[PDB]
Amino acid sequence: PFFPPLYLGGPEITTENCEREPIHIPGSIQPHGALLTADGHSGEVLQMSLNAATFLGQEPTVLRGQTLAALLPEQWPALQAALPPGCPDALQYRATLDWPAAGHLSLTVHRVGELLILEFEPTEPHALRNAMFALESAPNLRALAEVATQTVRELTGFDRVMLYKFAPDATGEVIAEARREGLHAFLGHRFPASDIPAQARALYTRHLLRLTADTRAAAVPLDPVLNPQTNAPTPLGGAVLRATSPMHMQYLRNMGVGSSLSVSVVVGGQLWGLIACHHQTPYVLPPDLRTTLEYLGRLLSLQVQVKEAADVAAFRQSLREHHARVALAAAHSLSPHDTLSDPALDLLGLMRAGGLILRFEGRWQTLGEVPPAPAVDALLAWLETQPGALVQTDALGQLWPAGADLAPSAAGLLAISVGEGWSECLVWLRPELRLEVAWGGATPDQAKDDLGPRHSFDTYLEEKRGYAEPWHPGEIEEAQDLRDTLTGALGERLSVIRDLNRALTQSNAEWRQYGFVISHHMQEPVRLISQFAELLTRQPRAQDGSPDSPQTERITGFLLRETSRLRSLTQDLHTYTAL
Amino acid sequence: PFFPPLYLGGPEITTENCEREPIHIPGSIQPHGALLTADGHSGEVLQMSLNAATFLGQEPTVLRGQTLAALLPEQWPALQAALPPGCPDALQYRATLDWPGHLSLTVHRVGELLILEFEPTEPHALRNAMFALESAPNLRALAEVATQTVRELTGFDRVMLYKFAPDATGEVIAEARREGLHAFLGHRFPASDIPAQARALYTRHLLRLTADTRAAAVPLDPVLNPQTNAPTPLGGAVLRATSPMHMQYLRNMGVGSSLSVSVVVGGQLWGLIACHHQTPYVLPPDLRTTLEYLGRLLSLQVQVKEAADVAAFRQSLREHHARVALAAAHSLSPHDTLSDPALDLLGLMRAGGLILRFEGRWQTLGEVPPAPAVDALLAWLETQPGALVQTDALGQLWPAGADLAPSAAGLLAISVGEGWSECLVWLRPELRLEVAWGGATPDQAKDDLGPRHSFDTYLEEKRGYAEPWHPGEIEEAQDLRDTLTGALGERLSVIRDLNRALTQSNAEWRQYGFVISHHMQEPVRLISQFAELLTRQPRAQDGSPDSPQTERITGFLLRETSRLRSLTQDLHTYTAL
Ligand SMILES: C=CC1=C(C)/C(=C/C2=[NH+]C(=C\c3[nH]c(/C=C4\NC(=O)[C@@H](C)\C4=C/C)c(C)c3CCC(=O)O)/C(CCC(=O)O)=C2C)NC1=O
Ligand SMILES: C=CC1=C(C)/C(=C/C2=[NH+]C(=C\c3[nH]c(/C=C4\NC(=O)[C@@H](C)\C4=C/C)c(C)c3CCC(=O)O)/C(CCC(=O)O)=C2C)NC1=O
Repeated sequence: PFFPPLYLGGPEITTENCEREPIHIPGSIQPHGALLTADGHSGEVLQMSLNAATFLGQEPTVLRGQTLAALLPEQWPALQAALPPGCPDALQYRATLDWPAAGHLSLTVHRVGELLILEFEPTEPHALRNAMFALESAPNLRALAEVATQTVRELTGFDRVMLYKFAPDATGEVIAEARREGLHAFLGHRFPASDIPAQARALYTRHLLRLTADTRAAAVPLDPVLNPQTNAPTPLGGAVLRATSPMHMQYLRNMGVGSSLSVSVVVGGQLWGLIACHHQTPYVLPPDLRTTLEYLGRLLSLQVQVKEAADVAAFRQSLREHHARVALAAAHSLSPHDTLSDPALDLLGLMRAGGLILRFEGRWQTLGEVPPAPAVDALLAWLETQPGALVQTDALGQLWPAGADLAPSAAGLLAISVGEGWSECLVWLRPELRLEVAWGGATPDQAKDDLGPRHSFDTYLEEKRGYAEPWHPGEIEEAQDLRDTLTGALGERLSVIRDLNRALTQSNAEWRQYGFVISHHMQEPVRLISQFAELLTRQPRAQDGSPDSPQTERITGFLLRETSRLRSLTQDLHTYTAL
Repeated sequence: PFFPPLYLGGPEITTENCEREPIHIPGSIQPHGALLTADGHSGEVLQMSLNAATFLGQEPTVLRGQTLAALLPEQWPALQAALPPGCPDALQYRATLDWPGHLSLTVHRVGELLILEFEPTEPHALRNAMFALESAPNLRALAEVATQTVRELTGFDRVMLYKFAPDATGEVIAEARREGLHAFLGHRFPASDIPAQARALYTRHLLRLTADTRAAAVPLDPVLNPQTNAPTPLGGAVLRATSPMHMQYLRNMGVGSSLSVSVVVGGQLWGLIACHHQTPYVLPPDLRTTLEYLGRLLSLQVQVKEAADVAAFRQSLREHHARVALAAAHSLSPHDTLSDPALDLLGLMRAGGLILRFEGRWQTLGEVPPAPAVDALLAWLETQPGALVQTDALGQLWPAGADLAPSAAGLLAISVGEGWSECLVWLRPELRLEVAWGGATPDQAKDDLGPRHSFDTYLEEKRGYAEPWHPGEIEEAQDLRDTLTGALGERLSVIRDLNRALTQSNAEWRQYGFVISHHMQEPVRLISQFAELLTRQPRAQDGSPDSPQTERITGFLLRETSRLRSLTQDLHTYTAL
């Protein structure tokens, strides 16, 4: 949430509270035109710029309290047709006028809710068509970048044109350039995340072009300053004459620039880069030449998509035979440890790494160049806390500070999680390499020291330690193809272990059956002998001749049935053991 | 492989051999310009059109055997700079000339040859059009804004945005026309009308036209290339003469002038912007350029609006997604979580019948076909190679299950894992379908030798068709698939541990089964060896039996009574364990 503006009452903006700044509501314009705000229905003038009286050529008492029907006889009914109520504020309408005083004026109109903004500017071969075909025929991405910068400098006649590109970590890098002879080179120089605040990145995805005609210019405000309808500051998001933030104005003065111009490159609802332009002297570009730039904004935004997709397709043509066998093996494998650790597939050459870690079942077997054993278990605990399905890093020292000492063995890391929860995984490791980064001006740590912008824009060398070979984007697309084959083959790996679990229940069915029957079928004969031991006590106690005394061998003939009981038992005990 | 052309010696083209036709090598041009071919290095003229003598204004003996340095004083060194040797043939160069009226020149390089084309030449429309498309709400709405804008600039009779299905049949999705004319809107068209080599060409080159349908083709002399002794390729030629097949097709339709612009999304042909005019009509080259911007601007804006339609549809089914994904990730029993009518896994996909197959038992829910036919269907899915099967008509793909139409017409299938071991199937019932075909149906396209006469509304009754799947539903389904295959990792982690516990129980059976069996053999021998004592002493007068010692004999079987006492205790414990 941003702070209120200066005219209403707000704090002075420094380096601490830059993220919260009213950029889109300056309440002022740059002095090479005039501004009028009007009702969406009536057409009555509500606000004016102070210089509008001179720029049009009427008294300011006349213009205030006047319908647009008076000013624009032809334009007014055609303007209402183009911009109906309840439309996106990004939609613009442009028309040329014949004003007798000024000569020729170019008019721009857009609708912010229940208000109509108006902007006025002075106005007057096959270049674009030849440029279009030049981009759609460029071989690679670096080559496309070169063709853009050259072409833009030709049309515009600027001092310096450069294609600026954002990293996924929101830090800039100049990737192409074309300059006037006898000047500095800004090529390669990386730049902080602090220079471009986050709300500006939010704006530049919506509106696509802005400029500054003069850096040492004074802002011309509006009267009345606040909107009559809402009693709030008037929004100037889609305004071309939106006055630049006083912060950024100071930044270009120290650089030595008079005129700025940028065009936002947008890929799939995201800010991919900028086409930034500098001029040493104050300079104004005609509106009919700004239009030509806006086509090159949209043409590039399409052509970036194609060339980046052709680079990854070309890289994944070299590693074709090396892919085919790896994918064929890790799909029919039931033993993951004794197929993927085999140095006939060389699963360190596919990803061009030093150390590979394979984790399946519950034993981390090793291959290549790996760190000491206790530190590996410290690393695998850190991956289980990580939420995704793939972990990609070039510097491990920043993400995990405990493993900053493991730099010589493992600096870069690529990780896959087959399944979910990091139970089974694969890890690639790249060794440490010497790294020197050329920062334009100052490093990101030195950006928060000064109260305003930095003075120096020279080449600065920083020694970075804990950095490996950065991963090619083709390798990560390769890796995710491997992941989904190992998770796909998991379906056949469960289909077997269920069948082995079914066979063990059959063996447990035998143990409980034989363990119960034989135990209780033993209890009767052993009681039968012990109850015949009762007979062996009944006879010789009396010591006299019993009526069983003759048939004592028939009594023995009765325990002969009992001897044959244990005889049949001991035979059955050996058979059930054998199974 | 295409047949050789007519001038060299080839067969007459009919409906049978349309797929094999030399389209890109006609050896002729349309007669509203002139053509010159030249060496890539020397600049000597090698071939000419027959009408080039009149169109430029020199004798044809003069022009043949002349350098380009003579003709173009300014252009020649700037032309060589723009097109270096070994460049894509798609790259073009254009320049305006002052010929004593005005000529517009177009040049491109096919290998070791330089093609040249000549054509007669002379506010904020485009800029306002650009912002109109980038502000359209939906895809249908964007289509409307394109057609209107194109008709305004060009002044054509009929403009229509044409769109291909993934099965390569056309459908007109937007239109704008002159008042008092037929409406072609909605009408579907066959795969036969646009051959496959033309679809291969239109991905490379993006614009072509026909200025007159009843025009005679003006050929080249010499007809064959001097360098290679082969026909001269005219792929990237604007004045490439139209195929005699397609020329007949527009005559029966009642069209004089054709123009189309190829829409290209991600290296694929998405659609066309087709234009018709009843009268012969020529468009100036400076107005063709304006169309070519609208070709590229649309190709970007199609991508955005289609992605916003799927994002909007998958906002309604947000709470209905969240619970389903949360349950089918922690589930260990798939059958007794997903068949539960508290998640309603027939409402997510708006279907009649759901089949769940896990372990090896197909439980049913909703409206399902008879039981033996289900096993016939699951055998057909196992032969299918992919990870998702998507169909609206099952009758065409699987002819054996054409009788199962009332229960199952449409099908969506997922394979959790691989090999169709475990799956999910959705089924939609049969619905009445009437399709409006423009002219004739695809079966009636192969009957006639040439093009069809009728272009009127034709009604065909189609049976075996359900509600066609919304593309947002298929993106929803593939999100479910990867959660069920993802949760499979935890489902194996458990069944191994249960397999470890059953080996412990098998270790007990083999231990107790061996020991007790052999430790029983001794006591039973001890009783049988005491039966030996019972044979030795059947009378008291023997050396062993004394009346006091008979209770010590009983004292010896007291050791045997304590044997079975210790046994019966051990028999109850090993039963419990
Ligand atoms: C050599 C390379 C190079 C870089 C790295 C670069 C960055 C850059 N900043 C931009 C915008 C803004 N930056 C800040 C704030 C700060 N600027 C800082 O550096 C510190 C002092 C700071 C705050 C702590 C603000 C308020 C704005 C919005 C201004 C507005 O539109 O009202 C723009 C777009 C403007 C344009 O087109 O030139 C770019 C491209 N300009 C270059 O040409
Ligand atoms: C009302 C809707 C509508 C439809 C459905 C339609 C189709 C269509 N056919 C096209 C192309 C070709 N067709 C054929 C051949 C055949 N044509 C048939 O119908 C049968 C007889 C046949 C072979 C068996 C050939 C050789 C070509 C390549 C021409 C060349 O480049 O030389 C084009 C692009 C041309 C253009 O801009 O008009 C389209 C868009 N034209 C429409 O406006």
